[PDB]
Amino acid sequence: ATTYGTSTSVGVHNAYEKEKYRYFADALDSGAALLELDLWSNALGRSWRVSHSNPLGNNSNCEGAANASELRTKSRDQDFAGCLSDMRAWHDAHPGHRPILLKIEMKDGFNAKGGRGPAEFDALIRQKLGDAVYGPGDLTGGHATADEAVRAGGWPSRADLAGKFLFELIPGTVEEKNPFDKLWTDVEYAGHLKDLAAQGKLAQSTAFPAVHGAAPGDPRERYADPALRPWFVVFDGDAATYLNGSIDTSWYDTRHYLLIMTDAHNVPPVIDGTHPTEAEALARVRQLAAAHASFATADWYPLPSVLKTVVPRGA
Ligand SMILES: [Cl-]
Repeated sequence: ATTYGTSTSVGVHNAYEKEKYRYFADALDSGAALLELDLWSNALGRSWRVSHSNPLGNNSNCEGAANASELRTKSRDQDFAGCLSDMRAWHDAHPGHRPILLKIEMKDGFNAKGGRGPAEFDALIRQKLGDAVYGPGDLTGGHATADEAVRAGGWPSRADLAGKFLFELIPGTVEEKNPFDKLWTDVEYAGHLKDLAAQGKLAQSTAFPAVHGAAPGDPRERYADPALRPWFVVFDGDAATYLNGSIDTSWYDTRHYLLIMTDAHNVPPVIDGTHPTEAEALARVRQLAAAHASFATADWYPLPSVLKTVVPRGA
């Protein structure tokens, strides 16, 4: 049987977009293993916005359903709390559902000073999803760090993660463009986990920060503070880059780290990001699995059968 660390599965980028999925419920029902959401924390006023582009209100397929009977009924363009409500409603209506990873790009990083930092992020997810989350506290157990835990014992079996949501955080594109040196999402959230762990409060955490940007060796060497490094057990980078010869991807599989490969369609020879043939997409997923991906992501909403695919990771 596979574990969350020994399988390869498929994700949909920007799954909150109405053009892909009329309602977020449709994204949840797609069978995809990974659904990506773009969040903004530094817009004015309350709420985490959900939007591809600079937000004006929100632009999303989330409806803030109160229960499953309300799915596919309400006005959309709801915020992050709205998406989380859809998830809870859908969750309750699908006992034992496949585990789903919500990949969160914090477009503009966190906004601690405005009440939208790591702690508030966790608190909101706890409020909306409660026991349905498998977070760093769950993986880490009695171990000193997430890294120690995952290397020694790996992830639970996929069967055991039935009915669970997981969260991945990456830094955002706007964040990468800041002329100043405000801490990025990755270091900020990893530091939050480190501080929680030191305080004996890792249980209240809700998300795994990822190292974003494919790189050779141990990508966590990019962080000057070695104390932050063992809180990163997820890595997220360009598929073609991972396959270009410069990176030993077996390293991730050996250590049971999750490896998300983005723009899976751009691996040569390129295939369509949205409407490839089923055969093309499946071959691509198998290729990336052999290359030790945990997830292959693209825009393949027209191919739910492919989105549902789960195969052995590596060999
Ligand atoms: Cl594992």
